[PDB]
Amino acid sequence: LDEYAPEGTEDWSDYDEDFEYDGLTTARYDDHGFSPEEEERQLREFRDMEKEDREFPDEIELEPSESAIERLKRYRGLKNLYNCDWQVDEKDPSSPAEWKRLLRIGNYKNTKNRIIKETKNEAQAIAGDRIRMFIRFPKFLLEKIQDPKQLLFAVYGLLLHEHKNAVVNFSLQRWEQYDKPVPSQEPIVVQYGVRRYTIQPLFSQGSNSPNNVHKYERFLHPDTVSVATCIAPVDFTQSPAIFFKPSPTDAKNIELIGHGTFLNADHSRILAKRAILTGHPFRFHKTVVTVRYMFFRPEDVEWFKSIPLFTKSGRSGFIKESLGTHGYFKATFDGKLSAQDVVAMSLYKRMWPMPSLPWNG
Repeated sequence: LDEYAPEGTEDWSDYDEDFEYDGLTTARYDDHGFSPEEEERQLREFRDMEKEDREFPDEIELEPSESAIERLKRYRGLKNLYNCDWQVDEKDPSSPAEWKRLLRIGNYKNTKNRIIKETKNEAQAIAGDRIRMFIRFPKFLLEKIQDPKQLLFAVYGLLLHEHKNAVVNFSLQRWEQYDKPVPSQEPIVVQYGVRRYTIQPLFSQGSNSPNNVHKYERFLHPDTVSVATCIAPVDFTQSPAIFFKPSPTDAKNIELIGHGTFLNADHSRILAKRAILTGHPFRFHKTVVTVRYMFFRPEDVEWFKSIPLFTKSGRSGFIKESLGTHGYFKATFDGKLSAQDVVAMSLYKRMWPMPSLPWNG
């Protein structure tokens, strides 16, 4: 009866990447480079920020007093999200310690099927039987037990290793006739199988990746089915999963945000915190474009030399040198860009799931 098995400590013993970002002169691109009022205000702010995210995906506004290097130091500068060699077993202070303490199952489907036929073979009692169970049980949970003839008391069995936390991925479909937003960091009560757990799930798109790297969605996509990544006890039956929030304001104490099914119990799924820097190209020549309002120090431009530029018209490019001392810099682009286009910079960060707790009442 432990969520974190002692065997999880001896499984993930080989620390591969222990990279220190403090001893870096350039960005990490060495692979390819050189009470009701508070709730109302919070709901309004979340809706406005979701609308801003829909209009502008991941843009960050930089300040003249803001230093880009110190606040953007841990980010990376990879050119392609689905081709780069991301690693899952990196050591990071932002990672939870219980990432060390997880059960790492290799293949979900084969292990799940093996456990299902094991439960076929090792069933001591056959279905449909009048059976007496003596169960170990604490004293305090006795004093909220009611009589079974007035309220249903059902007993549900658990498979092998279902009590143990692991990184799990859920299907997430937006339930109809709620236009209300939901971020990827708020707690949400999730009922799967029979068990209810409070889960703060990371939202991602279910597009397949060769390196199993997926974009972290800040909010739920209102149109397409997303994938919710979290740390939770596993289910080996692929049970449908339901998602809600308890608020006693309604007659029902349920606001039902979504529905779905248990997709996978896989630890290889990481998420990418993407940070975008957007701005207007100042001046245009035949080959060299002088770009304005990226940074405010030329040494920031030097630190951002290797990471490529991209333009929302669909055109890649690179930097050449810092023109002025206010962030003006020369750059080379694939095509000819006007003043109505937006030049932008992409930075990427590792994102880890968070642990979950059971829900009662």
